[PDB]
Amino acid sequence: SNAIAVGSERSADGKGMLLANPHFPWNGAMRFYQMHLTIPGRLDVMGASLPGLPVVNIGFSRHLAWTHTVDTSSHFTLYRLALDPKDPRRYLVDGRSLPLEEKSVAIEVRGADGKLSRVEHKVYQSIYGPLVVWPGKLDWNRSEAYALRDANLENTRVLQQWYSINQASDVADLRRRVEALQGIPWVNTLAADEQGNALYMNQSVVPYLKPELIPACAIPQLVAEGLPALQGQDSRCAWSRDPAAAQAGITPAAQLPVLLRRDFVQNSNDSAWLTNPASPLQGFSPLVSQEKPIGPRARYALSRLQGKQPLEAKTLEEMVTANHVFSADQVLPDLLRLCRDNQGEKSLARACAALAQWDRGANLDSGSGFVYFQRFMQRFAELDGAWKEPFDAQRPLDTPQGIALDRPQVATQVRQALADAAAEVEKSGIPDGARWGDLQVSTRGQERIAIPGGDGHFGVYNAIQSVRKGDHLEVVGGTSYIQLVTFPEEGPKARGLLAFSQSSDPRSPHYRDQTELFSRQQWQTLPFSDRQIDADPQLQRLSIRE
Amino acid sequence: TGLAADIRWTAYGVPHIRAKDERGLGYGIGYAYARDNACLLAEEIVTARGERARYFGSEGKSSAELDNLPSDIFYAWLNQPEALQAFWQAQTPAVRQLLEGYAAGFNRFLREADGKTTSCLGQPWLRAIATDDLLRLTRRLLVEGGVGQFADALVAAAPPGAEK
Repeated sequence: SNAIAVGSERSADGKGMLLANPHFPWNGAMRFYQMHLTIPGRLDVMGASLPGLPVVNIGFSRHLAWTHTVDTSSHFTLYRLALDPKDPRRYLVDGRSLPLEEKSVAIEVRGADGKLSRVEHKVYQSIYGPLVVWPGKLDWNRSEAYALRDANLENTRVLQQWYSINQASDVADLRRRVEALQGIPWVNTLAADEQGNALYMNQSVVPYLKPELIPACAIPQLVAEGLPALQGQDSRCAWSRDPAAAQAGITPAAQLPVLLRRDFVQNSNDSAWLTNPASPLQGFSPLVSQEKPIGPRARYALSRLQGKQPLEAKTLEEMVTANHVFSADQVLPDLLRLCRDNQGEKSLARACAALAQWDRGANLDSGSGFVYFQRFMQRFAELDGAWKEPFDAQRPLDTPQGIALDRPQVATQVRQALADAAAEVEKSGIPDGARWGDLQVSTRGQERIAIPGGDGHFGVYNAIQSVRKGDHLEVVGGTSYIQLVTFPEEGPKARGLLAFSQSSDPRSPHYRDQTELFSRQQWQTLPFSDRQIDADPQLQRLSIRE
Repeated sequence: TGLAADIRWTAYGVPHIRAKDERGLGYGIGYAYARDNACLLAEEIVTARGERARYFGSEGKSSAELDNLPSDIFYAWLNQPEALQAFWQAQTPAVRQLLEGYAAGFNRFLREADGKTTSCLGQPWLRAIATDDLLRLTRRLLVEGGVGQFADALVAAAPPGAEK
């Protein structure tokens, strides 16, 4: 997901602006749905919601727009159990042997004969939660096992939380409402209001451990791998209880990152750290936010947002619709030099020509260079010390950069990676004349619609994930509900699309109508006022009661 | 009863629901959603109820790409009666009303559906929903940042045998 909130100091009109570009699945239980909800006099909110929820999840109202991105905070902890040396179904806490609890569930299964059979399954549970196994990493042997405590299992406030956000007036009110209830399960929140405030909040449900407990309570090797794992054999490693928290064992709102500014805030799924580099967010628990190198989407956004230039709605829209493959800018100049150094190398000819001709985009008409680039980067990511300038914490926006072709072993490995990538591309069943939009599609009935964008891991702000199906790359997730909101005098002006269209049903008039528009990158008005709604020539009305 | 909504649709089938209260608001939401996505919601409710294997057998997967039986075990464990009850009891009156309305509105569409926008018409798993089904969906979403990511891992967890 991407989000950018712009405040009065940078917006062209001196008022707030919000770009919402969540990246979510195109099918299933997390497929966005547009709607506008009104209880006249007390609720008037429009946006998109997730299946089965009678609230708006990402939206706007008269003076406010908000969105979410998936955060980097822990929302659970693993607990490594020390098993009773005499009994692998018992575990030790402060040296005392405790029994696992067993919960059986029964499931009905339809067989080959069409009849139901009953299957029973035993779920083992500790005081922390159920046991989990990842074969070869988190095993259950005679020495250890792993349990998982999910902080959101006790979060009964989630629906009330979005309903409250739906009633929020401005940025200040939204902050009070979120900090008061702490019902947000696993996302950041970013917002802008008419008055020109830009807000970032890493305000979600996060397991709490007091600072002094973390060094001894962590499983060092698992935490270094980004897994929130704690010592389950010590009672002192229980989540800390702070009476200021809305829920026992979670982090109080005052200890979670918030940034309120009048220029901009941004997030593309990295930690709170570089939300705005002019004011870094530091000093938080490793369970909350760490100073980790930012991904290429945030690096791209910051390269566009930094400075003193006015930010217009057009600026933010085009950051999505440009389909710039930002990861190319760290490596392609050197890759092209390598190509020119190897003009007598037949295994490289087609790859080098494609890379040279390529517009550095993931547009419909972007050439096969993008495909060669993707296969190359997959291999480049596996090479050791190939960066000319490795990541520099002092230069966190401009590093890593370049390929270290002046090191003979790197030059060799990079050329080999390019040759192997080329072999893989040419081994597939695509002509070099085919362009990106000929390959990446969304199927609608027996038809296919060409889809622009590319994987977020390649720094494409318009992130699109696709999987091989038949002869094409079928879109499975990414840019979904798009909302760009400004606040002119008449009322909020919202512009965007739902990329996969309102209906998942092929029979619907609304199965592919916005997908055609997404293909052409033609965003539309999201009508909110009665005037805007009444002006729509397609307007239909039904009143229902029982 | 006491359920009423006014729905306006603009271009691309975007609904604008107006009501005097939460029950009425949920009524409009559930009805509009069902018009567009009845089959989707029915399928995902089957998943959240842990009934995939019952309707579809063991060879199928959920839309999360989990095998049907492991998915069912996980959701039966997650959405036990006691857990749903406790969750419901902790809801504000306003939220309970939104959910009651939503179920009723979805069900209204199902009663009148003739296949115009519903491709799964006649399937045994396309059926009237309860507020508990919406709680099942909510809890499924809630754990997507936690134990839901370990669904296969939870199902796989068994004590060691006699092995060296």
